[PDB]
Amino acid sequence: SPVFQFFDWVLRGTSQVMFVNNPLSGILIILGLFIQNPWWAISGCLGTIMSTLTALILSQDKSAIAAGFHGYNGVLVGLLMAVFSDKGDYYWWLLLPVIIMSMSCPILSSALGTIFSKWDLPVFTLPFNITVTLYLAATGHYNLFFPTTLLQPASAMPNITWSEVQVPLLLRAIPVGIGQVYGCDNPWTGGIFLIALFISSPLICLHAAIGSTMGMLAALTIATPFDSIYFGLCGFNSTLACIAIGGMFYVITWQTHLLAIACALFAAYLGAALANMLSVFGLPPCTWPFCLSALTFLLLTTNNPAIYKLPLSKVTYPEANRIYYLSQ
Amino acid sequence: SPVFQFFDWVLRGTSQVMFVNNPLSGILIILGLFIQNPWWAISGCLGTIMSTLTALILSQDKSAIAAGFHGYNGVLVGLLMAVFSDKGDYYWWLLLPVIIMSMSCPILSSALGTIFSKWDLPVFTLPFNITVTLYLAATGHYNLFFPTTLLQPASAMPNITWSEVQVPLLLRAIPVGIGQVYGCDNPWTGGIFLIALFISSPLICLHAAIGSTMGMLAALTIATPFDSIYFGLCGFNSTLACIAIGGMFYVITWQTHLLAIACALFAAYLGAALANMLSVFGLPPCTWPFCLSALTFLLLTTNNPAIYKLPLSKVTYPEANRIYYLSQ
Amino acid sequence: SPVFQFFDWVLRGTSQVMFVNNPLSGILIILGLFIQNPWWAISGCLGTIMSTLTALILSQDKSAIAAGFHGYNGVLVGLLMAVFSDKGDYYWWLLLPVIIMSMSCPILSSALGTIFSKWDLPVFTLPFNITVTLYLAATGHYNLFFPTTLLQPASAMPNITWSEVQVPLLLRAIPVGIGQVYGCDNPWTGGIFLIALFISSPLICLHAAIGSTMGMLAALTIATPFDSIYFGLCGFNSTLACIAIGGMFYVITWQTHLLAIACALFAAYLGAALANMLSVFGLPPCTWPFCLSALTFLLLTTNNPAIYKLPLSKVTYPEANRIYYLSQ
Ligand SMILES: CC(=O)c1ccc(C(=O)Nc2cccc(NS(=O)(=O)c3ccccc3)c2)o1
Ligand SMILES: CC(=O)c1ccc(C(=O)Nc2cccc(NS(=O)(=O)c3ccccc3)c2)o1
Ligand SMILES: CC(=O)c1ccc(C(=O)Nc2cccc(NS(=O)(=O)c3ccccc3)c2)o1
Ligand SMILES: CC(=O)c1ccc(C(=O)Nc2cccc(NS(=O)(=O)c3ccccc3)c2)o1
Ligand SMILES: CC(=O)c1ccc(C(=O)Nc2cccc(NS(=O)(=O)c3ccccc3)c2)o1
Ligand SMILES: CC(=O)c1ccc(C(=O)Nc2cccc(NS(=O)(=O)c3ccccc3)c2)o1
Repeated sequence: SPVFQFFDWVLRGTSQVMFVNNPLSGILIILGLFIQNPWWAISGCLGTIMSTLTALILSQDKSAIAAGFHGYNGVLVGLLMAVFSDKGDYYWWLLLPVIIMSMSCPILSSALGTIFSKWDLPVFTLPFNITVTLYLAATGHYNLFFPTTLLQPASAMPNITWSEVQVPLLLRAIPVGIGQVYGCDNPWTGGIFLIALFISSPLICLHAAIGSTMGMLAALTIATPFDSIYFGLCGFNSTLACIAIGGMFYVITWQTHLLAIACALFAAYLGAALANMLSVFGLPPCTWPFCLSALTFLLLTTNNPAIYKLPLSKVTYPEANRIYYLSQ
Repeated sequence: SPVFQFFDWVLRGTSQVMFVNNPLSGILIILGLFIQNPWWAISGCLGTIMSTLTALILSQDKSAIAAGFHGYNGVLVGLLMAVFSDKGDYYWWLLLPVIIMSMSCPILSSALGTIFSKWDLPVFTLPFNITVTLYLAATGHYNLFFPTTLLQPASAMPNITWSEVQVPLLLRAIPVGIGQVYGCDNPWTGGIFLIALFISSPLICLHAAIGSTMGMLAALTIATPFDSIYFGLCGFNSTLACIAIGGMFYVITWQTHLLAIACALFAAYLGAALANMLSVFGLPPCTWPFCLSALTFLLLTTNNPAIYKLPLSKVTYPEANRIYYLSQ
Repeated sequence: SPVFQFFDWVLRGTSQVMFVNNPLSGILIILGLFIQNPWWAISGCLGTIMSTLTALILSQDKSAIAAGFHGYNGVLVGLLMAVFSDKGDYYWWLLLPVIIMSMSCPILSSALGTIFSKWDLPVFTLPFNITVTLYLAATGHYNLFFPTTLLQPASAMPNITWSEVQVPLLLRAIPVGIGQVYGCDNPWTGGIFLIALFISSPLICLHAAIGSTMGMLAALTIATPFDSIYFGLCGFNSTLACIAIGGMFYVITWQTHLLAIACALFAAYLGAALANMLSVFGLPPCTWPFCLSALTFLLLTTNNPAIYKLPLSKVTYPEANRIYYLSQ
């Protein structure tokens, strides 16, 4: 029956946000989202369903849809449209734009696909960034139908007293950091996401934890206010970069491990920079630093024989990549 | 005599703004411009003449100049320099910068030509955008020689009463929308431009009207203030995108018709977004959304056999493209 | 002994800022920097040393390192980090970020190298611009550890009285203009830099002087305040563009001479534009106009046989390029 295949496709698309291709992980992710806020989960599921349907209508490649590559952008756009909303919970009209902008994810992810194929690179999360920035800038806070929350550039020297830092929450910032990938801020959903990652491949989970820790440490060297670190907004760009560079697109080796740690640090600093720059327009920084940093560390060329870049036709998950590299 | 050939070249360059290659259409366009404001027409004609002469001096391709591809950027830069001016009518010194910046149109349109040729794409209007943004940002409002008018970001929630909407002007917004391509705002010049388009090819005229209507409708779903819609600033980016995607660069078919309508809607929303974003610097959004949207819908690849993309060496006008596709 | 070779490498890297490859020129540059401000020289030397060491560790091409192509970005990032600092002279903690960001110069200059090689173009100064913009935006003025100085957009109509212009300083603006390439503002260091350039190749020195004069003249046509022209900030982007286009990457001929002068003028106007635009974020414009203008005048294609573009594998310095072109 086609319907079961379709729902398998949407589950895989939901799972594919953190480079994991497994329906059980998708079920766990949906359970975590419903633990967080039901309205956000509804918006995300609607977004991914509509994105997959539009991709099917435009008749792109069959294997790509069957693997879920076309569904991991709808869930993010739905969740981030439901988060930055001033109307509150259960504002049904918000479901109208979610249908429209989701349709723009299959198109853009195809267009960039023609440009990046020359250098054999992936289209990481650029369509989601473009669509969400477009919508948030088009609506604005002073809108009569879909108002947005306020972001404003800093105006005075922050007040920090180092005698009040609390180690408990500083350590706690890791699960919240890994949970903030989907926009959630509860420790429980962070733990559930960690379990869902670990079910499929341990290496991804370990690298996500290391990246979150790197992001949290990197923000204490420029005197970031403690509230941002506690909330976890300073460590959700590092995890994705660390996962992408560490084991997936490079064959795993200790040199690539160090390179991934460097990627996490660079992503964190670029994230701070873009967060301060984009605050003038009133827009938030969302997965721009990860895209730029991951793209700039996959174009580097070295003569060291241990840093091997896999072709895009074979990347499945780190252990399989290792065995494939060793076999031939 | 060379002089007659030269004036034929400038007339074709003037006509080429709306993808039409015919001297009679150019005469009609000039008549409309002189109906609007004589000073603006003088500036535009000077710009196109200087741009064509510079292109001839740099010795680019002969056929391109003879077809007018090098003259459709000077007229726009001249008109938009004459529009955003605070000194008033008949400020002769303004003719000095117009000579200089026009010379920068043949250069840029060549440079981008080397980059885009890899993927076989056109350089739609990027040189005009780059030059005008450069000039407007360099001068600024607080200038002692060439001051500019004021644009400022919104600061308070707009006041809209839906009981005062007037259907007459809302319907009227279509001819003004098609006339705003050259910067004019009079219904009479809009009608004249429509006639000039219809003389050469009916399909272009029909698609321009449909695109203008789409742009006008798309702005009522985000509560745009009525003055902008009445003035026609919300429907001059959609017409160009609809014309470009509908019949010119794709073989005409109902699938491409729907794709062109989608292009118009996407261009309108991106136009709103860029208009709100660029207001911080004090610059207006001018033909950026059309360029980006048209470029992002010519790189899409599909397996449907009815969406055929013509090579750039054969695009003449939609009926000829249809007959050429059917013949072989 | 390897150590002597290493110090030769860092000297060549220091010299390679103005397209000159000679240790004696490097010694002269260091002498000028130490004449200006010892702290700035310390920061620059540390930056170039760390950049060269990182490039060696990443194991890039051997000839490129031996020629100094990897050391001309560290000195600039060190100098510009030492200039825009509010803490004052001898703030030792500033040496910590200088070590980190310098390590990001070998990486980026490699990544862009894979993209630009398709069209056979160089990576002029983009890594330095990216790194410095990232750091300055990330820290900001309202920072608790590394505060920056303040740049603010203009708010009122400037006051200029043409009866007070002083020809002495207007003529003086040329050596200061050529000296502001490294961030110094003293006439003596400008003269020393001019001598250092002249020792290796007269053509580079002459073109630098012509470019500085062009930049100084171009700023009096838009009523720039006199303080900026006196300080020399209006003529350090033109010199680099004139040197790059005039003799290095094109075979020297009078047509290319005129083209280089045009490049200087275009770079100056784009510099004014970017300076006014980037002031909203609080960042300064640093070698962006030179990069963009030089890149856009190396992609132009003409049928004139006298405008010949050399391959990147043979560019050494203008006289050698001339003799090589004539020989075959
Ligand atoms: C969230 C995130 O960062 C992420 C998850 C998966 C990916 C990804 O990029 N996978 C992938 C794997 C192999 C090949 C390609 N090729 S592609 O050009 O990007 C392409 C995109 C669309 C449809 C067809 C192909 C993509 O990014
Ligand atoms: C993966 C992705 O794209 C994503 C999901 C969620 C986010 C995100 O949350 N971005 C962000 C970054 C900075 C500030 C804000 N919001 S804030 O009002 O300024 C604020 C700052 C401090 C503490 C409370 C709230 C949001 O990004
Ligand atoms: C206003 C507008 O959007 C418009 C009108 C005409 C065009 C256009 O793009 N025509 C065209 C038709 C076929 C081939 C190319 N090739 S090109 O690279 O763009 C190129 C530009 C310069 C001189 C030589 C060639 C261009 O855009
Ligand atoms: C084809 C092209 O490039 C072009 C020609 C003319 C325009 C144009 O008009 N852009 C634009 C867009 C938004 C606002 C303004 N001007 S305004 O002062 O803010 C204002 C807004 C509302 C009603 C009155 C005036 C101008 O673009
Ligand atoms: C000071 C300044 O503006 C400047 C910029 C570039 C040069 C220069 O001399 N570039 C050059 C000369 C020959 C070959 C290449 N090739 S490259 O791909 O860009 C490449 C960059 C990195 C390391 C290896 C090679 C670059 O001077
Ligand atoms: C090669 C390079 O990267 C470089 C070296 C030096 C600079 C540079 O100096 N840029 C710059 C440009 C504009 C303004 C400012 N600073 S300012 O505070 O606004 C100011 C304005 C008026 C008089 C004094 C100082 C700095 O760039």
